[PDB]
Amino acid sequence: MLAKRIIAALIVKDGRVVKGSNFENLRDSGDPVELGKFYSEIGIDELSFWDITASVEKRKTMLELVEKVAEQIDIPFTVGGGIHDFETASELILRGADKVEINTAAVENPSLITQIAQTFGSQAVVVYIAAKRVDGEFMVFTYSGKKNTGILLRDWVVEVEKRGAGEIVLGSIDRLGTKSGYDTEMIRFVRPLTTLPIIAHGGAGKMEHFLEAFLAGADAAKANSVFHFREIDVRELKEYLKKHGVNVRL
Repeated sequence: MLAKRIIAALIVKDGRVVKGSNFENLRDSGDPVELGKFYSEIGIDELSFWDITASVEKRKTMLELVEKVAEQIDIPFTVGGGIHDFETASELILRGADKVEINTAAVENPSLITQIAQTFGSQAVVVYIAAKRVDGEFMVFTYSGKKNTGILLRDWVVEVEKRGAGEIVLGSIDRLGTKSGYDTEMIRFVRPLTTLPIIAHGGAGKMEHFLEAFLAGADAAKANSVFHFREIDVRELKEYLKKHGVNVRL
């Protein structure tokens, strides 16, 4: 096992952190660049930016975001979504992003994974897999949970690795937003199907959820509002995890 990673996820729109931040020490607590800079200073391992701008502004806003973030931070960052083709992924990586996160366009064109990997390496290619239980099967969902693709999680995972992806963000639509814990059953289901790093996403509410997700086989854990609304202190979380046997970077 490589050291576990703790990832702060920021939802951004029109250059702003959606829903903001409770950090009163910051000049603009809704500024994604200063928010991410703060995170890198207090021990977050990577950032993840997820843009929900509506084009015509999207493309320019996302490039501008990555340009500004890369000015200010030293730690790895990922950008997504609405990433639909190689040209879009490529400009974002070139402008400063370490990795891109793709979901819907990867499901609809799995060779998109391979096109990007062929130029930027597998490590630059994160596949976000959103899944949910449907009649007792884990099914893959696209379009921000709007579409049941009818594809089994089991099959998609294996395919994603085969096409050349470097990491899988495993999102549980069953736990997303709930603060009730990571979907450790989903993680344990995926763990033996792939040699790729698995990032848990969806469900974080307290520090113990992270320990549970790492026991399940996650390589990393991503969270949003528990960090921004300061329900979990990043330093406390890492101390907590190290205390209980987790190999985290301190």
